Amino acid sequence: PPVLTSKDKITKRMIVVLAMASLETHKIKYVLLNDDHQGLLKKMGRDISEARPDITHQCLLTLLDSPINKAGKLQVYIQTSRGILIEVNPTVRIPRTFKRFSGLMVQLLHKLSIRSVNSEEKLLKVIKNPITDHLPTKCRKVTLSFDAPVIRVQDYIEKLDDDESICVFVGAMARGKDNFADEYVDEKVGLSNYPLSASVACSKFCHGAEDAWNIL
Amino acid sequence: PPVLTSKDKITKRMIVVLAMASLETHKIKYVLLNCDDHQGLLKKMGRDISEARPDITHQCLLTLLDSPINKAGKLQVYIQTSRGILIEVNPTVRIPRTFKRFSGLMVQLLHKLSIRSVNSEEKLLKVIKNPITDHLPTKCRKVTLSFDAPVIRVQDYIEKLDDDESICVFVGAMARGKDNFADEYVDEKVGLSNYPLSASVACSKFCHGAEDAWNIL
Amino acid sequence: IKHTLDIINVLTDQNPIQVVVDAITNTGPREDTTRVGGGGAARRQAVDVSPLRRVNQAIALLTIGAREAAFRNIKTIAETLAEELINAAKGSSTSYAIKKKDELERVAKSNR
Amino acid sequence: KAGERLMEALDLGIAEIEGLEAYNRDMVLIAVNKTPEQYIMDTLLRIRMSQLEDALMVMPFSYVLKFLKFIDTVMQNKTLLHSHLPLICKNLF
Amino acid sequence: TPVTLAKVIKVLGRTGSRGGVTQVRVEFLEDTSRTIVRNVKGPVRENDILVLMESEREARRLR
Amino acid sequence: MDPRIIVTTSRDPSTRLSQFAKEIKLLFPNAVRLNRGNYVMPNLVDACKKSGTTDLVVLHEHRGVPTSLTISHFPHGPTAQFSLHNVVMRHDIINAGNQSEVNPHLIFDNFTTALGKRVVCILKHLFNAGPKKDSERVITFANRGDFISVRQHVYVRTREGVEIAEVGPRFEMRLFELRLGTLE
RNA sequence: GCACCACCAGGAGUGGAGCCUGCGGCACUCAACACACGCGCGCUACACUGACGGAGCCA
Repeated sequence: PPVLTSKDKITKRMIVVLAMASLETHKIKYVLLNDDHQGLLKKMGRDISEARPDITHQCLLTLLDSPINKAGKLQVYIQTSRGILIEVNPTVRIPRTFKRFSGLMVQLLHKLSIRSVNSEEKLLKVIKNPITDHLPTKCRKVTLSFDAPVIRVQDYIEKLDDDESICVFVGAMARGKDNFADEYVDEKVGLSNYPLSASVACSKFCHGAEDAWNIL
Repeated sequence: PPVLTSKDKITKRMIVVLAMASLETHKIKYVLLNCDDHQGLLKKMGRDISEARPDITHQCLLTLLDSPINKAGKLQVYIQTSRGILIEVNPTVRIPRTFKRFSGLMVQLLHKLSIRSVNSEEKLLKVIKNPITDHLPTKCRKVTLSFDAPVIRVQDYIEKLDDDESICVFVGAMARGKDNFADEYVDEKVGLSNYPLSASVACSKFCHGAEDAWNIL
Repeated sequence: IKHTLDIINVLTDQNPIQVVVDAITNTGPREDTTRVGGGGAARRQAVDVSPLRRVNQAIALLTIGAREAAFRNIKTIAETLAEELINAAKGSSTSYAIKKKDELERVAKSNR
Repeated sequence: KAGERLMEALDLGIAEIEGLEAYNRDMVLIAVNKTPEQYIMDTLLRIRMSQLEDALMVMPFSYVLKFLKFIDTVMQNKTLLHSHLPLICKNLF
Repeated sequence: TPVTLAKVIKVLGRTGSRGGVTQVRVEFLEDTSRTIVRNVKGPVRENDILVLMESEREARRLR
Repeated sequence: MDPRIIVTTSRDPSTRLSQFAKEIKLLFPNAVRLNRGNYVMPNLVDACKKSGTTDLVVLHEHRGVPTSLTISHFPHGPTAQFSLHNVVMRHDIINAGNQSEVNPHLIFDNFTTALGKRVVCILKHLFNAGPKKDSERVITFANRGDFISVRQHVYVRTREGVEIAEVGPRFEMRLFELRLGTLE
């Protein structure tokens, strides 16, 4: 299976943007701003929703362990709360723990790239705004939301064309308004009558696409 | 939706058992033994350090319990350790999000046999007695997900159940190992993909495949 | 362009000044959106683009997207520019240029 | 805004005149006056003597159709007390 | 598809937020003498041919 | 009456010449920024005589002493070249405070009317931009013999207290070549 | 009225590696759980419009 890059715009695929990500560093050797300093936030003048790497961590363990990424139709773009924009290679290994995750995010955010451990490849990249610069040419854009009406994944992805790709916009934050992509979408979409997490919604779009695109 | 218990042996539901869970305590203060923070201390006991992976079971709890098939009242979650300590999950419990807080909750669960509020006597996490068949319903399907096993389709397999025949699924909560952990219970071993999956991906696979099956929104 | 008007004279003769002009016309967006401020939340507003701009954008998307496709492959500038003129003079929605015309109009229609 | 004062003004005044037209043979608090049309001419005196023609040439035919009815209204009402024939000829021409 | 061809006869002024929108009195050719005011985007001179997408709709001012 | 001033450098400015030319641009309603695509055209006499302008400012850099300012009144042709103190990195300012149409009061200190007086005329003849003639800011020309210093201050009264406001760059020039011009 | 720190149109820089020039300073999507150096300008590389060889020829 070929590896997908942003240089191609033609291949119909699945793109997820984990937007409004909680990625902040702190000096005390930099760590991610979180257990470790959950009680040192206002004491240092920082926020609580800024202390949530587990959401983005669990969404990367969600998306990058999916079968459809092993099928090779998935691209992950991660957008922080400041606008730091990240291309994630589909062949990257997430460290299964919190610590190597933390140090790898620090070396990512300050080296601006984490290159291949084996070859001449970029593993993680930081790119420029807007996000519309690096998505395929004819692509529907939607936003998952509790407050947007419920659709099924399978029939809706089966409305797509031969070249028409799909990118979805997922809020990887604690709470708040579902308006982080009002500039971007054609459509606000929903999946359940119950308030949904980011990771379980991403999983429903994954396996809904796998039942949609005959991926087993 | 009334809260599903082990006392209801009639209602057609989804039952998931996370078997061989890495749940082991230690006095230093009581901690849950993980590969990261207790590496050489598990080297002192003469153990397999790599199996100390509670993050997998935590990810399966947050994966299963946050799905709306829990919210609709068709799901029930059980924990079976590698030492076989059997814990019923109350379907309205709210598992900690972080590893450290869930670690302390697993500490107090393994030391106190019941985790409850001071308002409710309904046990949020309960220690019960082997075997699982005394707490499974009468009409229930028993499978082990294995890559060695033949691959089925999930919606077709649930559509080939009876009108009240339930289904219980065994997930080996481990990084590596064989599927022979609970062969004394099962009816069938099946698969889900041509790729080796993790535990939480299989759990969400049968969750949202079952929500595609029973049409739960 | 001296090579490209040989190639278009070879492939599907159609005297090659024909295939340029139709690629000028059939790539032009007949409407556009502007970023009106409005106060904080920028509405986009469907407006009708002036024909001096419809000439100029048609020059832009051809010459850029051909060099984008000619970036890192066996084919050259003139060969991929020959691809863009044929695939846009007949509306085929295969070229880079035709896809950008419809993507703007489906924004203006969705937000008029 | 100025031509929007004119179009909002005319939609208001025609919006009241059509409401009073089907009174009982077919069985808004404020612009300001007992009639809205005294509003309509006085706002014409409210705008300045220079470059109000730009405010006129903005306005389409719907402004004309809703426009002439106030002229026949004030010339049947014989109101010279709130506008004047040089203004009316100066605009209508 | 209703592709409508219109013609600039006289421009009015420069309105709109970002400063590109000219309110332009147009008169479309086929079935003439029925005027419309629209919002153009780029440079517009007199006696130019604009292409209307929708035929019966008008707005005037953008903040 | 009021002059028309043109500002020009070599074909290769860096940032440090760019922001400097942005400050020298801030002597308007008669100060205009302009590069040449050759280095210095020899047809600038037809440029100024055809345009009718009066004065020209050139920024360049040489190695007899470091960097150099050049001022010339065009029809007669006197030309003072002056040397600068600091061109390294000034403030990135293109307009702040008031506009340059505001004619300030002009201060000369350390009065030497022997042979620097031709300078003191030209600085009077340059900074009369605008119809204001009423002070809102102030520009200071400090003689220290052959060292001069340039200041820009704004009137900040406080409880009727005459407090200065330092704004803009701080220059210190020296008399470089001053070519003996003509009645022509 | 006026303006390239007034916006729409676009282009071009720095800001990544190296070299120096000058300058500066020394409560909760989680009841339970757990809470020495620097800055900026120029200068040099990485491009596959690739190499290598000739021949022509303009200030």
